[PDB]
Amino acid sequence: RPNRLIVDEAINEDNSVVSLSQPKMDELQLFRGDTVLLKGKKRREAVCIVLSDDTCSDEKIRMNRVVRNNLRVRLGDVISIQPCPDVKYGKRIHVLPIDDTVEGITGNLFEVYLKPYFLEAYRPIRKGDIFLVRGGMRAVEFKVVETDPSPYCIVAPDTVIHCEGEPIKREDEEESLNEVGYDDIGGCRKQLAQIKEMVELPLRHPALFKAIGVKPPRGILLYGPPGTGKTLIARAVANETGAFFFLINGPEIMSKLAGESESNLRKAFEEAEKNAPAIIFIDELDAIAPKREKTHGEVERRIVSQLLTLMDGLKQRAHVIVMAATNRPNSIDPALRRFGRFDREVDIGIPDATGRLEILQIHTKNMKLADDVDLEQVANETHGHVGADLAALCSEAALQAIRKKMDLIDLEDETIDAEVMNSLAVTMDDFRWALSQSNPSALRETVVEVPQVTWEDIGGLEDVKRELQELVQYPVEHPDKFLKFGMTPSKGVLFYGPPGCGKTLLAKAIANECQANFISIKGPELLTMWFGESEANVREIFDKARQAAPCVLFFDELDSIAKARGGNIGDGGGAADRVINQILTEMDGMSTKKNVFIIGATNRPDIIDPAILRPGRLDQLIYIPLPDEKSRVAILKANLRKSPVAKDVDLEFLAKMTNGFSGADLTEICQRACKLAIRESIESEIRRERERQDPVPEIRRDHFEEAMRFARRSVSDNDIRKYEMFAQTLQQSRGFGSFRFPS
Amino acid sequence: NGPEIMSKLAGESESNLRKAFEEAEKNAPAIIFIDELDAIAPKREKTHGEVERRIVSQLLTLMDGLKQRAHVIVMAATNRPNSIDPALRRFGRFDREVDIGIPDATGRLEILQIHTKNMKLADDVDLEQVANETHGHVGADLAALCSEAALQAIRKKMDLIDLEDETIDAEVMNSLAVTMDDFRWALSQSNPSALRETVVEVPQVTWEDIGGLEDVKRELQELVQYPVEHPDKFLKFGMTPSKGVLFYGPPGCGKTLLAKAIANECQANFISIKGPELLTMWFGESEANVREIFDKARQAAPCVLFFDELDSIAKARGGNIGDGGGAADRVINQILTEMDGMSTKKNVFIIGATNRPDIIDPAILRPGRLDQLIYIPLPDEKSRVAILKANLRKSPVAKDVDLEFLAKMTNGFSGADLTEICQRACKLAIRESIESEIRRERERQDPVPEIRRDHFEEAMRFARRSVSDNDIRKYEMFAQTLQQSRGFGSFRFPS
Ligand SMILES: CN1CCC(NC(=O)OCC#Cc2c(F)cc(OCc3nnc(S[C@H]4C=CCCC4)n3-c3cccnc3)cc2F)CC1
Ligand SMILES: CN1CCC(NC(=O)OCC#Cc2c(F)cc(OCc3nnc(S[C@H]4C=CCCC4)n3-c3cccnc3)cc2F)CC1
Ligand SMILES: Nc1ncnc2c1ncn2[C@@H]1O[C@H](COP(=O)(O)OP(=O)(O)O)[C@@H](O)[C@H]1O
Ligand SMILES: Nc1ncnc2c1ncn2[C@@H]1O[C@H](COP(=O)(O)OP(=O)(O)O)[C@@H](O)[C@H]1O
Ligand SMILES: Nc1ncnc2c1ncn2[C@@H]1O[C@H](COP(=O)(O)OP(=O)(O)O)[C@@H](O)[C@H]1O
Repeated sequence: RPNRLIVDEAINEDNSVVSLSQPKMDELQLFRGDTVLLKGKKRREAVCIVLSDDTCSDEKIRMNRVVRNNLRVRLGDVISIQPCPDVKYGKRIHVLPIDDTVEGITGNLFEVYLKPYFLEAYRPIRKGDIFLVRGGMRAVEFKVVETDPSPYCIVAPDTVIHCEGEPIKREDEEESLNEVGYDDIGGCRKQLAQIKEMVELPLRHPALFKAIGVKPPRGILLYGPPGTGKTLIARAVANETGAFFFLINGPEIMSKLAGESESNLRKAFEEAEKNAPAIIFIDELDAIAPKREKTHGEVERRIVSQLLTLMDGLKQRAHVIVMAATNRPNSIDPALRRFGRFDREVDIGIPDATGRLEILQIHTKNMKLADDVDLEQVANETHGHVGADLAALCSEAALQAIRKKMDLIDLEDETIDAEVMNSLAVTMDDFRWALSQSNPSALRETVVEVPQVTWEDIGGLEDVKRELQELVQYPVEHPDKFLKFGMTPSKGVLFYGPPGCGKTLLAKAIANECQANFISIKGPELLTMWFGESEANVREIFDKARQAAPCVLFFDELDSIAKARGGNIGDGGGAADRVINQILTEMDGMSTKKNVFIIGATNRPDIIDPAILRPGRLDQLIYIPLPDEKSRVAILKANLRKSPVAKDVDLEFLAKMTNGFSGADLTEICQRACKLAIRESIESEIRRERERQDPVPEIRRDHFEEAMRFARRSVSDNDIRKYEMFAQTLQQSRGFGSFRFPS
Repeated sequence: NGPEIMSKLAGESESNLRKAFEEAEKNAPAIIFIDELDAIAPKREKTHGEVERRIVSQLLTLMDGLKQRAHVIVMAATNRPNSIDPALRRFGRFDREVDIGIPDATGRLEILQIHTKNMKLADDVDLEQVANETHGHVGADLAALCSEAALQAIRKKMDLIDLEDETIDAEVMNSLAVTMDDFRWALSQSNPSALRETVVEVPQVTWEDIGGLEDVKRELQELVQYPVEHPDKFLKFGMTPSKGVLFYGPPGCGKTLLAKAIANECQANFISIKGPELLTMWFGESEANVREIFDKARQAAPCVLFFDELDSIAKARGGNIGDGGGAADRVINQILTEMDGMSTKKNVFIIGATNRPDIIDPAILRPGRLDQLIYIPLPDEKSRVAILKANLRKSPVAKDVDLEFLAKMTNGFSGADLTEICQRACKLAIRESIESEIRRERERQDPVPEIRRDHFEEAMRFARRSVSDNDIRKYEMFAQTLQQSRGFGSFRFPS
């Protein structure tokens, strides 16, 4: 039937709202705000309000867990839409707390949860349907029980809502909504999409491999630092097939004396498959099956080497998936990751500045987060916090709001009523304290990110941005033309230009335009590998890129080692280096990998191994010049955009003065102006406090006059001419001007 | 198959292993595959338990018992040979090792063609393109890829047919045209985490891709191909032909291409050890890795080793001072030590390429080692025409490009520089073609199907001679140092 679509992940946390592709709406005979009735796979029906997001395809309709398992429809299945509303808003509608969600809760939970969720929204309700409302640090779901016999009803002023109490819990047909799903993972939407695409076919349709000859993914190996959310992701995926997955987590297996483990492990495989498709999560495979190279007892060696043989047995059929988990892949015995034994590794990795924001929003979603929580600010403030840490933080703050409210309410247990738990407005002061307490001791390792900088933050460089758009973006949006001519485009760039001029910013902005996984390897990170004589770590770095593709590597200060030598003498690399040589060795390898882009930035382009400028390696050198007057205007505007500035600052003059400022120097002028602005503003707020014992709400033209006096050109003209000299060495003309193939 | 044997508690394995030998021979000739012998019989040097030592050392005694008769074969398997206890590879105990090795650019194409053979591979699958695209994919990965593509064609068709199992009919499975877009996605997903190690290959380059060098190709045909197709004449005179060459010549002039083409003409297993690969061994103070490299050649024969930038270490020293090798080096010295050993191996040919022939251990030019120095000169005008034609052969070029003039300009371009001119012409061609396809898209909101004489006019303006005349004369000076004449001109044994 054409009145059907496929359910997909929600765009918003609110329930009762369903997104439809705007082109699909009219053909579906639905309009901008109509009531979208829904008929699920089972003999189960519900209703929602229409919405639209242009990212939705005509195939997809977005429904979150509150609506999906209300139709008993797993994610990715067919939902039928049957619009036919009545005009009779519900009368005497009713609901109960017949659920385990209200364990220990006291007070009039009806007043705090149900009444605002109903009257503030005036949303459509249908009897028999479970609905989740979050607040008071609890997610409480109730099963409607009366709506009048109408197929749908909308709560309104004449809807005299009702409530009653009973002890009966949810039915077997109802999903345990207190446990995770797809919407409970925020930091790794890319890897989550990879995993769900990778295992939607075996698990949703295990027969769909049973019959055809393709061999399904028999083993997935999630990995990433502990607390990254690996077990969360596996549990979220398995909550579509949670018949027997849960009992089969295997971190305890390795620790039962001798064969008691080997027996247990067997049973773990034996019982997981016994009913429905099932996921067998080998939690902390790093411990059960470590590299045999570093074992000192045959009993543990036999444990690991009969993990493999129980793995191989599952190659016969598709309904079972062995989703392992580990801190890093090279800590496990390579006897795994064979064809059929954990064939597909997946790096969950630490969340980025926007992944942590999504994690914080996911965890806070049941807390009354107040009206001053700058989530975006803490998300950048909490760099390095791996996954579960943002979960601890979101509790450390919440508790900081309880322990500072539990003095007012002197109760000895939370038989304190839910209404005052709803009053726990967890202000940003509490989160400020919690961050000060929180420690990112899970890990802080080379971080792969989708940087949030964009062209509007790269003032000037009008030519270079075009020259990089036609270099990173043309070969990935018209590869037909690159095959038609056999070009083999350049998988490399070297930004040579004065330091502090916008090379790293350009690389981040490029990675952002393509929405690619930027991986910055700063100067100290390379120089440390050279110092420790541990150039082998480079093999790890590039490997991360090989896993993070589509990536944009970036070796900031790629000439760091050559500068830290002088480039003239040394037993070692002469002109070359340990780590630069390893970088060449790995660039040659990754020249195959079409997805990853490699960028380097050299503020000393003459002093650097010329072997890196060879074709295939960072071949396309791009000059990043000192900004000219107009580009200096652009840079000043870019840096002042994020700060309040009086409406009479003459920036076109502030650019004229800066005869040759690098971009960093103009940023430093902006920062000196800000510092002098807080000086002049603090020294008038404290003056006001003394008076009582917004002076200036913005920086002004006055403050720049003392901000500029601390200014430089961070590159002498003897360096500007050094880069011009390197350009003319690498501009490569030799009097072919006016050359023409004669007619 | 015996991968499970090592993991059954104590004697339960030792009994099982015996039964494995006992029952394999019971009917007809039978192969006994000791899967992952790396694990069952590791080097006893790195064991910490007597029971595992006894497992490995009663693998040997069950091996020996099979020397009595021929019908049973014990085909072991291992990641690498030196990880197994040398108690194996004795006479009669795994006497014959065989390196399957990673597939080459045409091996991977054959693997892909084998695995795709049941998939409706559509009409736009550039198998040859993915075969080069998928470098480093070891065997079964191309099998996973060939599934990742196929599934990418199912999961994008299973929306149309909303069935819950493949009781979907075979007819619409035949309609799963796995387009090259699906394989493009699958390659982006696929990871060659099996291994990426020094790759032995039969290169697909040939003479037609080596523009010019008409003299050098003959001089190498009579040097690598005469001693292997007329060895009667080399024994008849007792010549002991040269198992070595050093290509000294300006960098980026066609030395590695010549070596690959030579290996291809003989259909030999080329093994390139690039400059960074030697320089890495010298940095890590792990010259012992060279013993591995040459060993690969000893297993991959008929081979053509190739030490690109054989003077890499000397350049990375300056060749004047150092505690270390003075004029010599760690890794160059190890290379000499192994060249002396491999001078026995008749099948393998050893080639080196030096763009800095003066700064390199002269001990490597000794007879038996890379003795026959061959000069790889900068292309002359006709050879530049040849190089330009060779590089533009694979790309569409308008039928009015005046290549015999584009050669005249490039008074001293190396081969790499002319290839860079070709690549700049291509880059400006996509620029001018993309900027008219997007223009067409804006119009509706094949401009030029080929590069043209127009684009080379902006492609050439970014050109070099990558060697100054002070380097051309440096190589001429090294040649006259190694041309070795001293006025025996007109010398004649008088009648
Ligand atoms: C003249 N002689 C003739 C014969 C022979 N020539 C031939 O016949 O070969 C044909 C080809 C090709 C081709 C390509 F080489 C790259 C492509 O695009 C992939 C891509 N995907 N993402 C990226 S980067 C991007 C990913 C997003 C996040 C950041 C980075 N790239 C990409 C981009 C830039 C450079 N490299 C790869 C497509 C092709 F079709 C040799 C020369
Ligand atoms: C003047 N005093 C008199 C007495 C004494 N002299 C004497 O009596 O010795 C006689 C001899 C010989 C001989 C030989 F020395 C090499 C041969 O061919 C093997 C071969 N097979 N493949 C190759 S390379 C090719 C394999 C294909 C893939 C790539 C590489 N080669 C080969 C080719 C070039 C150089 N070396 C070996 C045959 C012979 F008969 C000492 C001097
Ligand atoms: N990417 C993420 N998105 C949402 N929650 C996360 C994420 N990563 C970690 N968490 C939080 O961490 C906890 C899961 O930790 P767990 O998976 O048990 O440890 P590990 O990740 O090491 O297996 C959950 O409470 C979850 O809310
Ligand atoms: N072109 C530019 N436009 C705007 N800001 C710039 C520009 N170039 C540099 N900056 C400023 O300099 C800093 C980044 O310097 P960076 O580009 O990393 O220098 P380098 O790459 O030479 O180390 C940022 O704070 C940014 O505000
Ligand atoms: N004689 C030649 N004929 C055709 N192409 C050549 C020639 N010499 C070099 N090239 C080009 O140069 C590249 C190979 O350079 P290479 O021979 O490896 O230089 P080097 O051996 O000095 O490193 C190829 O892209 C090839 O197109």
